Order: sequence, then structure tokens, then C-alpha cells
Amino acid sequence: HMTRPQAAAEDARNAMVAGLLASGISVNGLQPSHNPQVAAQMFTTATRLDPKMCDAWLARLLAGDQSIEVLAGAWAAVRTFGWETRRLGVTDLQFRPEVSDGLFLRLAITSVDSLACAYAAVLAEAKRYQEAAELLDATDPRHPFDAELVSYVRGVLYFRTKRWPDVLAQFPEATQWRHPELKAAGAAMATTALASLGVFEEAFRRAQEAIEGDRVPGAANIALYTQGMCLRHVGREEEAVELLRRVYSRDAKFTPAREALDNPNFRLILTDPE
Repeated sequence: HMTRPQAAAEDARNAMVAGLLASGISVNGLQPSHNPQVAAQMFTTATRLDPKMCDAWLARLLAGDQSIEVLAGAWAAVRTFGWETRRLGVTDLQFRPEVSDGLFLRLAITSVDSLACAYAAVLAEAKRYQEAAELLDATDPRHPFDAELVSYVRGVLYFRTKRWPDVLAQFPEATQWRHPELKAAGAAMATTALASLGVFEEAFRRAQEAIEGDRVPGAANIALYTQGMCLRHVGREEEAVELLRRVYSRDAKFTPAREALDNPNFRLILTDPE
């Protein structure tokens, strides 16, 4: 006579396995498939039957659902962070859930502290800045690798509330980051902050860190666009046009570049996420 908790727990583990399989992840020597909607349903089933299984919430992120309910479900279950993937032998090599910060990057959830960062990023995308900041405040990793993500998402928070000096404090020039992408996107936000403050020459220079290596193309676009505005500001119109066409060609949906090409008087620093 299996108890109800035991039946729920076993069913949740099997739903987890099925979701992973439907995500192209082989488990226990079973053949995977590619059924994204089934994967999401399976992971949702797992969280309904065992809401204490943190990795099932994380799996719903992998499957595309980064709503606040999912992030908050994962955070409530954080005690079992990693238990079920470890039980299955599943690693970051196969299973790397991420959340978009809504501006430049997908942030990988690899630890309790990076889950907190991702949750704060999602909070801040919903304009719940107070809760985001509290969550970052209460995080304080002892190891510098995860603290870089805290600094970055605090910068995103400052960027989203147009606090330009605070943005600059989060992303100082000539600073080594263990995460190259955090540095690149941070530089795009610093470039935007500097341009907004009218410090055009420094904006131009900071932009290069967002451009180098095309590591984060969306950061590079913002940076190249902002360099075009700087060039336009000092009357170097032909060079401005080169960079603006470069960006429009890189990303035809980058409407401000088209606007600036259509209107040589257009002079907008892009502060809106959009």
C-alpha cells in the first residue's frame, strides 16, 4: 500500500525523466525525443506532484517558461537545488537552464546564487525593483565568480531605473571579468550611461569593450550605434553613417539606426529596453 507522498514522489521523478527525454536529453540509457510542449507539460507535472523538487522548476525554465511563478517556485524549493539531476547523472553538459535578462544576455543557472540572480533579473523585468534589490542584497556570494553575476544584475537594475552613476559603479572601465559576456554587456550599459551624461569621448572609448570579439552582438550593436551618435555629435557624419548602416545591417529590427540614417538630426541615446 504505497502512501500518497511516495506515489507523488515517484510519479514526479518519472515525469522529470520524461521531460528530459522530450528535451533531447538521454537519461538512464533511454532514447530522447524533441517535443518541447510535451517537455514543458512533463516538467509542469513534476512541479505539481513534488513542488519541493527544485530541478523540476529549473527544467520548466530550460523548456522556455521564465515567468515569475516558475522562478519563485524554484526559489522556494532551493533546498533540493541539483538533487534530481544529480540523481539522474545529468550535468551542465546536458542541462543548462538560463533566463533572459530582457536586455542583452541569457544568464545561466548553475548554483543557488545564480538562481537568485536570475530571479532578481526577472523581478526587475516586471518593474519589481524593490524585491529584485532585496534578493541581490540578501545574496552576497563568498566566491567571486558568482558575485560577478550579482554585480551584473545590480547593474541591470540600475540601468532599468536610469541611475547612470550607479550603472558606472557596477561596470568600471579596464576591469577583468571571469564572465566575458557580463563584461561586454556591462560595457554597453556603461557606454549608454556615459552618452546620457554627455561625456561623449569616454562613451566612445567604453563602447569598444562591448564591441571587441562580437561576444554579445546585441551589446555591440548598442555600442556601435552609440559611437555613431558620438561621431554625429562632433560633425563626423560620414563615419557616423558607416557605423549606423553597420548596425542596421547586423539587425534590421534595430529601428533607431534606421531612424538615424533617415534623419541626420536624429540624436537619441537608447535608454528603453524595448
